[PDB]
Amino acid sequence: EVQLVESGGGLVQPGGSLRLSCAASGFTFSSYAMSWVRQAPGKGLEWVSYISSSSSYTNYADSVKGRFTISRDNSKNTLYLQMNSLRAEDTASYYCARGLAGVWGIDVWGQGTLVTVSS
Amino acid sequence: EGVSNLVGLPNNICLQKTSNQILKPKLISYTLPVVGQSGTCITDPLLAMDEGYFAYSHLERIGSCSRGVSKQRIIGVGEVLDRGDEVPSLFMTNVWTPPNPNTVYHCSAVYNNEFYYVLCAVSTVGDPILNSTYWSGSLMMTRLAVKPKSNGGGYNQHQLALRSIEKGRYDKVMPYGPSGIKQGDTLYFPAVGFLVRTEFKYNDSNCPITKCQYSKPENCRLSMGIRPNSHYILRSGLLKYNLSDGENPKVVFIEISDQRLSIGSPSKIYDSLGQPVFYQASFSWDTMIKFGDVLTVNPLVVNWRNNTVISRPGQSQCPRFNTCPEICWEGVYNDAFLIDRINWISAGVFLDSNQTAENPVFTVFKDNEILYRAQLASEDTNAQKTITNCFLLKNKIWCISLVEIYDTGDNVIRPKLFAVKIPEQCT
Ligand SMILES: *[C@@H]1O[C@H](CO)[C@@H](O[C@@H]2O[C@H](CO)[C@@H](O[C@@H]3O[C@H](CO[C@H]4O[C@H](CO)[C@@H](O)[C@H](O)[C@@H]4O)[C@@H](O)[C@H](O[C@H]4O[C@H](CO)[C@@H](O)[C@H](O)[C@@H]4O)[C@@H]3O)[C@H](O)[C@H]2NC(C)=O)[C@H](O)[C@H]1NC(C)=O
Repeated sequence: EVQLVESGGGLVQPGGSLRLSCAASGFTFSSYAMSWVRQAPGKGLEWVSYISSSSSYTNYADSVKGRFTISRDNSKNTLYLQMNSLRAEDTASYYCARGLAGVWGIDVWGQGTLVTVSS
Repeated sequence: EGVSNLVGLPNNICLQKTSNQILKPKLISYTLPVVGQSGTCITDPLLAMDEGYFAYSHLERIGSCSRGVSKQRIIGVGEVLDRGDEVPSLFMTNVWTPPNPNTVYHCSAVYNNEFYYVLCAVSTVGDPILNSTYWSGSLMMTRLAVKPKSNGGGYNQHQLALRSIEKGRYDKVMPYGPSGIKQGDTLYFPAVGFLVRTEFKYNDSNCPITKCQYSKPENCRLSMGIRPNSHYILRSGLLKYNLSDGENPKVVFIEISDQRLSIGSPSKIYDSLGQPVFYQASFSWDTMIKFGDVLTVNPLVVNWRNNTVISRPGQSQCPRFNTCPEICWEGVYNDAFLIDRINWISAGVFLDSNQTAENPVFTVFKDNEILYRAQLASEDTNAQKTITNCFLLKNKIWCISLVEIYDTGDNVIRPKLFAVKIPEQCT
């Protein structure tokens, strides 16, 4: 049907980098949004990056402007969320899903990936 | 190709009453599996679809739902595309949040050329319809669009500041409606005016007192207000916005005709097969569905289709299938999109229970009959507000509905999306 896998790990020291990756099976990856969403333990969904089709518009979640940078690839289905200079307020789980944000979920979310910032 | 509105001659659909489970609604709102408590109750939904562009608005309140502090006011716009399986889905393209979430109430939406104008109300005293004798009266208008062209200026957030509202004989106007219509250079938002109760003209003769021996003849007069002893009555109608005239556009109000007049409630006017159809939510004694064809625009004449097979549930004081006047401002929003006008058929998500709102069902019904029903939830699932908008896929007809079902997986009333395919052939 539709498979969206979120790889990557956590348990990092405040201040550094992280190279997240995503997977896509089923729907066409070059024609859909496929944005990122963040879920903190105890909090709700927090949008962190939205990517459109072939680069025309990119919204970088002004709350965190220069810390994140999302990138898309139509040749190989993979959505990168390379993080730069992370902080302790980013300890949460990332999900690469169709649709920008809110409560709308196009397909099944999936397992996800855990990112921890401590020590 | 793509998602278009109802304009022309679509594929002929079944025109016979059948009950062999011909409808199969799917869900397009798979929510994240939240664990533990939620404390994120979602109230005040909004779903406006036009020309393949959809809008959404919801308020997240911490703790309870009636009395809870606001956290985030999300106003989103997006395109309507396919889900890879010939099923339409809502791809939201832009999301914005006002600075103060506890001041934005009762938004609207319309799409004229490339802007999804969201018309909300600014309130610093509470809720507009709840607090009417202390509300300022200022309105908020945001120009949301698709593909904001990041390498540009203010074409992602521009909030138009209304100069002044010119009311004919009203005091305060407020946009109360999910979706309106466009006519090139004139926007029409479904709204309601807070008219003075001591200056309203309604003779006590047009009241439907045919066979209402238990009812009282003086019930029609004291019914267009939120309370019997209220200073402001709700008069539904439209807000005309002329964005093509003057340096900065103005807003005027046009009231609904006196023909079958009721209290102001969340209304929606939508184009179909040509002309626009107007629906007013049954938040009054008239439990029957109130929708009809719009003849004129300036005086707002709307012929209401007398349908006596679909009603609205109440709170054990004004149940379904009730026609006589009764003082009860209790109801839920349950619209009905007109599919075909050669034979009057409308599809809407209603509640088949003459009790507390339960068991949402997608019903496609003709003038006086129930053609098709689809059960998308158990008889114990509770609902609060149902919005339904139909449109044209590649060649078929598909109806998207936002329903406030009780998500058993999260133990909270959560707005979920559903896509219903209109049966092409009965066989
Ligand atoms: C169920 O829903 C349908 C459609 O939605 C309703 O059908 C319409 O009902 C309205 C009711 O007002 C009708 O409007 C009236 O039609 C009368 C028909 O008169 C005929 O005969 C005269 C003879 O001279 C002709 O001139 C005329 O053209 C017709 O052929 C009109 O006479 C009425 O006008 C008079 O009354 C109005 C009342 O306000 C006055 O203002 C006028 O000045 C005039 O004195 C009026 O126009 C309408 O025609 C119906 N349409 C159809 C297609 O039938 C049903 O009524 C509704 N069911 C119920 C129970 O309400």
